[PDB]
Amino acid sequence: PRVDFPRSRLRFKEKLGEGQFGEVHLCEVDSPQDLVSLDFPGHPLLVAVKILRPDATKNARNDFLKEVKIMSRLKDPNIIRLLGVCVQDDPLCMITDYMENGDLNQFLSAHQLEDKAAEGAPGDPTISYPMLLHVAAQIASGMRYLATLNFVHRDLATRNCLVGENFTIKIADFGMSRNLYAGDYYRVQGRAVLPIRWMAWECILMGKFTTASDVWAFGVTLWEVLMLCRAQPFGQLTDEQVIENAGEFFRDQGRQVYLSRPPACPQGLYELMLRCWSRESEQRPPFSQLHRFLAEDALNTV
Ligand SMILES: O=C(Cc1cccc(C#Cc2cccnc2)c1)Nc1cccc(C(F)(F)F)c1
Repeated sequence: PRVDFPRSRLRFKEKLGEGQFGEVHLCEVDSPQDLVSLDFPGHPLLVAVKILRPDATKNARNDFLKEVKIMSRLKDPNIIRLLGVCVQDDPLCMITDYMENGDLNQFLSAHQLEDKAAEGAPGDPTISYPMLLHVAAQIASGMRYLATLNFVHRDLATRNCLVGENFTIKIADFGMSRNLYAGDYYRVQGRAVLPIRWMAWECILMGKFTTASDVWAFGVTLWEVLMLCRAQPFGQLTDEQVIENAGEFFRDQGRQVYLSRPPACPQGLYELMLRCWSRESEQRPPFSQLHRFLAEDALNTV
């Protein structure tokens, strides 16, 4: 915010990822204790530091400074936060918590649903159905916070969520240029890149994102979680078929198709997903209600 983090205290250790106007490195802080405040909570402390890419242009710099401004709006346990910045002079940095379990798509991909609940040792690559709910509830809480600020994410998906120790989830936004998730985006020259498989029908037709389209994307993201990210949404359809599907929602003649129920997903939970994909934006559930259902109702056996 007002005072720059001491850049001299960072020791860079490895690359975590690379985006459109910046890249993220793991760093160590030699003495973490004397930097502590309310904005700044083995023996070395690890942080993740985003910096400008080496091919940095004036345009990338501008995008970096705006990113700092945008992220400064956001303070919530389940939204990524800036511990510190270096923007008074070069090189420019954004410092955040190191989330050691990486993005949620890669994390869930490496796990399997538990055969029998709580029968395994710590560390085994298994995850329980209640943990999936807990993961989902956290994303919903993060989205509830964003909705109160009238802040529209525009690209919610597991690939933009981070996983910390003890399964804390934080929503982030890594942009749309990563090689790893290129199949998730539909590109046309001179047009905005679009994650159509997560997009409400009205966005595909009008390109207008709202809190209600964020709810639709949360429905798809929840589907991802319950699939343990084993398949792409609408995976057996082409991009063009997925775009045509939005036209079918528009004409409203009952020919639109939906994501199928995941194996780990009970029918009651799947009805919630379907409500997120309601044709009319007003009928999609608010995040406060999505969170309530995921934190509580979903624990019912009746
Ligand atoms: O998330 C970003 C980009 C960004 C910036 C600084 C650090 C990191 C990281 C990291 C990392 C990676 C692996 C392990 N641990 C940490 C990511 N921007 C952004 C822009 C607008 C809105 C939002 C939000 F909050 F609404 F989602 C987020």
